[PDB]
Amino acid sequence: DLGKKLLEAARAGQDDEVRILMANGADVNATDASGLTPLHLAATYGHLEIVEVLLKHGADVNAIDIMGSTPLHLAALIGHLEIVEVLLKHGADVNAVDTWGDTPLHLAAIMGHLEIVEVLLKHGADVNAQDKFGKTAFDISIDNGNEDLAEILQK
Amino acid sequence: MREIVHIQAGQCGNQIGAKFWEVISDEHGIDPTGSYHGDSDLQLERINVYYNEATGNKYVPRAILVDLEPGTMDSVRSGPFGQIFRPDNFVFGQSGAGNNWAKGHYTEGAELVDSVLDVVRKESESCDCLQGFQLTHSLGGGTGSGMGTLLISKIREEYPDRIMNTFSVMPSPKVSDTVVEPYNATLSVHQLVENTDETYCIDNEALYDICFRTLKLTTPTYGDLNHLVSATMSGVTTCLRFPGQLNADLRKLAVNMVPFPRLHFFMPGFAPLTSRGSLTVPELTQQMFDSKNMMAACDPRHGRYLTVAAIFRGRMSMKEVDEQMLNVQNKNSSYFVEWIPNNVKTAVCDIPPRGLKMSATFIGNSTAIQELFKRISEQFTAMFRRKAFLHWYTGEGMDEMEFTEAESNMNDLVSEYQQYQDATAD
Amino acid sequence: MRECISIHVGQAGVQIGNACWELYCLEHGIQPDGQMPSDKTIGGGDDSFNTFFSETGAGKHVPRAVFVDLEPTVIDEVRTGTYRQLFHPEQLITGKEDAANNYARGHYTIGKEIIDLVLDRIRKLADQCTGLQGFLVFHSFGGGTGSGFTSLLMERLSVDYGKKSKLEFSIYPAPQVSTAVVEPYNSILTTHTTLEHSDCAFMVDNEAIYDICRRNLDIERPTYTNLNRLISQIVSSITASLRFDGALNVDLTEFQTNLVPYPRIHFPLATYAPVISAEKAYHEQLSVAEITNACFEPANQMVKCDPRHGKYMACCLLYRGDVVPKDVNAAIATIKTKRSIQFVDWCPTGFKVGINYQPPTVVPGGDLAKVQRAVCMLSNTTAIAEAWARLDHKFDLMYAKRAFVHWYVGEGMEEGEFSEAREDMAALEKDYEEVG
Ligand SMILES: Nc1nc2c(ncn2[C@@H]2O[C@H](COP(=O)(O)OP(=O)(O)OP(=O)(O)O)[C@@H](O)[C@H]2O)c(=O)[nH]1
Ligand SMILES: Nc1nc2c(ncn2[C@@H]2O[C@H](COP(=O)(O)OP(=O)(O)OP(=O)(O)O)[C@@H](O)[C@H]2O)c(=O)[nH]1
Ligand SMILES: CCc1cc(/N=N\c2ccc(C)c(O)c2)cc(CC)c1OC
Ligand SMILES: [Ca+2]
Ligand SMILES: [Mg+2]
Ligand SMILES: [Mg+2]
Repeated sequence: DLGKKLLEAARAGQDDEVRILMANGADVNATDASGLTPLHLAATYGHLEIVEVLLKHGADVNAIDIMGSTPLHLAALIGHLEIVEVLLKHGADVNAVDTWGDTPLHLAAIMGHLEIVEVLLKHGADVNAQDKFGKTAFDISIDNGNEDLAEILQK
Repeated sequence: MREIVHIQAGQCGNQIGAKFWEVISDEHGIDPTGSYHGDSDLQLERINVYYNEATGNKYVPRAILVDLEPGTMDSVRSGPFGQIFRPDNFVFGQSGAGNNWAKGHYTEGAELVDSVLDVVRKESESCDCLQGFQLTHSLGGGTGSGMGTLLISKIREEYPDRIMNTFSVMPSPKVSDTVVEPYNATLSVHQLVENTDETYCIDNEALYDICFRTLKLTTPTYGDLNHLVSATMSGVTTCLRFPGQLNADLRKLAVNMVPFPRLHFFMPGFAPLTSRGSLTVPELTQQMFDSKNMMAACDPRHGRYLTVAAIFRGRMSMKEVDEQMLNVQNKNSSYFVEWIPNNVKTAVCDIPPRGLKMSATFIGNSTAIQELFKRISEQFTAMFRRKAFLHWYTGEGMDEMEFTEAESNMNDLVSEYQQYQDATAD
Repeated sequence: MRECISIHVGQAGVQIGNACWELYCLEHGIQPDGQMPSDKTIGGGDDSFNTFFSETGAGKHVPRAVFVDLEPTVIDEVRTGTYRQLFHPEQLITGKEDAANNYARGHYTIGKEIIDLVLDRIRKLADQCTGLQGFLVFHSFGGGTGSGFTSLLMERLSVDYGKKSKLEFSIYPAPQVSTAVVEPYNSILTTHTTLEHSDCAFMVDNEAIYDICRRNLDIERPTYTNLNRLISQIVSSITASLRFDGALNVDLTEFQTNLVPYPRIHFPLATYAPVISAEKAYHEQLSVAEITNACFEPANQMVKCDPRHGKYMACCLLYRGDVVPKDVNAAIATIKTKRSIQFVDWCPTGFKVGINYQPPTVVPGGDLAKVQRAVCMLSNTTAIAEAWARLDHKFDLMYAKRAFVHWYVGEGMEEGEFSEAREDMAALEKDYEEVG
């Protein structure tokens, strides 16, 4: 079953092996036990070329794992700016909500990825989106005294 | 209470550790070769606290230098006082920890820890009355964090009746945007709560904000940050190194600063804040308590002071000091827990640091430090909830439950701070 | 003659002891090397000052004194100072590690390492005595050594010298000069454990001495040296009866007889007058009536409290200098016609009077003007309970939250000893309220 192999190749950044497996019919939208797809794993580990190739061959840019995490959630969490932009250009839901009530903006804010915060805002990120405890991205900035982030969020 | 054995682990620990030795050497008249070259006998009365006196009237730091990465070595020796260190006290591995706490604590670090303790034994046996240990390290990396806390554990086991003191540098996205640092820091704080008596929280978030916003340095370097760290380190050790009205030592500081064993994380401050190349007693006093002057990114006015120690350096009216310190306590009496009477102590040293004629150093046990642990906990939780990069740790033998225990212990620490923030005498 | 041994414990005890023995030597005509010309009996004797000084055969007069500290810095200055040749070298005893402001370290762990050496050195002095009367113990309340090691020492002295009297000079803490936040703990801990073993304890409130130095001596920021020289003048006035001839408080037992009606309430209040700045050497010389009246002004008290809110159970007036007895009696008659002076209904309402006709001595380098007549009043008043109450309250604030208690539990002490000591203080305060 080439699904597991494509999931591992995407996580490991083996570009050439990703192309081969999709030539032999590998499921581009295969899921691991937790519901993560090749695109999830490539976006987590910063493999831009694999992100782009997957999106050009039928990957669901807005696929969700069992916790509601989309590839954009993870790229915004880990801080892969170009992957964030590629995912958005291919139709990523900028305001996707996971089981914790978090949007990509929440995660980039928590992790201090300020450039990604700006990109998400330019693409319509909801500054009023609340997590399960009622906090918006701005509340997180105010609560942790991140003046740089709070300035960006008030643009 | 005389000798302090200094340990510096990892890149950050050895970096700020080297600047520490450069600063106190200058303050004490020790030149890069180990010879004394000063003009005051006060520089020498308590020199034995940090220096071993060798044959030739040469003073040698009681300093042990540790890193799993050889690269940091050549950097220290090529430094100004790099040759002052005992060559035998360099204990350096071949493969770094790769910013992996697990490699530092369990695999790479465990292989080298025995070699490090061999050197700690030697130094310790050469002491008349060992006070304890002082470790410099970061919590966001793998060596200073993982192996540093491993070393603390082993040393507490061999020297259980000695004070363990740390200068722990907390990570911040503003300086190193590596997302596993909250993992490494939470796993370490878990270790520091149990195995250290006193920890100075040096927050890279605060250091960046000071340089960027206050000193207007558009792109702070590690040198800029470390300029503030070396100043803080010199201030908080002033009374160990210079003889004053008080025979201050590490245990007397712990006994009077730590009312509850786990709440031993101090918020340091310093005034005036200056850049690497560039004031009245009341100004010194207000700036010392100012949140802008804190080396931890927390507002003291959002919590309550359990205990506070202040150190004034320079030629100045001791009575003016006494009257300013009393003033700051009565006007802002709500920020000092009423159930610890007379919880602010002041010391004045005549010798000021380099480049300044008057300075003040602040050491607070404030409940506001929970803002720092909350910031780390929130980043830890954001990463951990998505299980990002966990095989890097379990691939070295850790259990997933080791992460939940650390997070649970850190959140308990936060709750303990909040409990005493809201407590009343009534 | 009957010998008295002085014991100084911890920094405050040692430094005040230096000041006192400096004063003693001047008062008796003894040089820093022990030589005393006015002594015609060389090699020994039975003079009154032999209570405090042994005598070698080479003319050397040696204090019957022991200095003990758990760290050496302070005592090292005695060993290298003006009086490095005065004391028995073996009676300057130092450890290498102090008690870290922790009563439990001074008493249980650190203190146990040196207690037996201290006792063996004390027995050495006691063995040179023909009739030891007891001990004078100097120490702070707030220090870990002054509190914890003193309590351990007093416990061992009671067992090893059951028949001998023990007097205390204890330095009561003041936030102005305080060193540690846990000093209320240490103060209550040592008081509880020392109460049964001490016969009479003269507390010295550092705040009261601080205020006298500022107001009377015009010293802006008093140092320990300023405080200690003023304290030594008061100690000297209290111990003068033991070192000179006289009819009042001639031995340690009489201190209890005259000042301590019951064993537990043995904390007399000392008041001293006149305290005049040495920069005013041409002051009006105060009369007996004037200096006697000043002993009832709270400003001249050695412990901050209001004797007008209390009752007297004993009153002893100790005069020095040009003091004619009839003028004392007239001055006392006046006092007895003051309704702010209320005695308990079961004690002799009179006053006990001693006069040493030698004018008081002032130390070179001191801040006190020389005066022709001075007085120290020793009274046992229930108002001293106010000082215990201040300490009890600071103790209660911290102990309610168990703040700092782990430092004591970790050094060989049970948590229950806190509540046991506090309850003992509760009983002491009711003892005072019942007499009041
Ligand atoms: N203030 C300050 N922080 C530093 C310095 N060097 C590294 N850091 C911080 O330390 C953290 C990374 O830990 P390091 O000390 O570099 O890593 P290590 O302890 O050597 O262990 P390895 O990652 O395996 O090399 C990050 O938060 C950095 O921002 C420094 O010189 N000054
Ligand atoms: N009057 C007076 N008080 C002193 C002096 N030295 C210290 N004190 C007071 O004593 C208390 C501290 O106790 P210390 O005697 O210094 O401590 P210690 O007995 O040496 O015990 P350690 O904790 O081991 O240092 C504080 O209240 C000080 O203000 C002194 O020379 N004169
Ligand atoms: C070198 C370590 C050190 C030790 C001290 N010892 N005792 C202290 C401390 C705090 C307080 C609240 C107290 O009451 C006593 C005091 C200071 C400065 C006053 C000090 O310098 C940081
Ligand atoms: Ca004789
Ligand atoms: Mg490194
Ligand atoms: Mg001491």
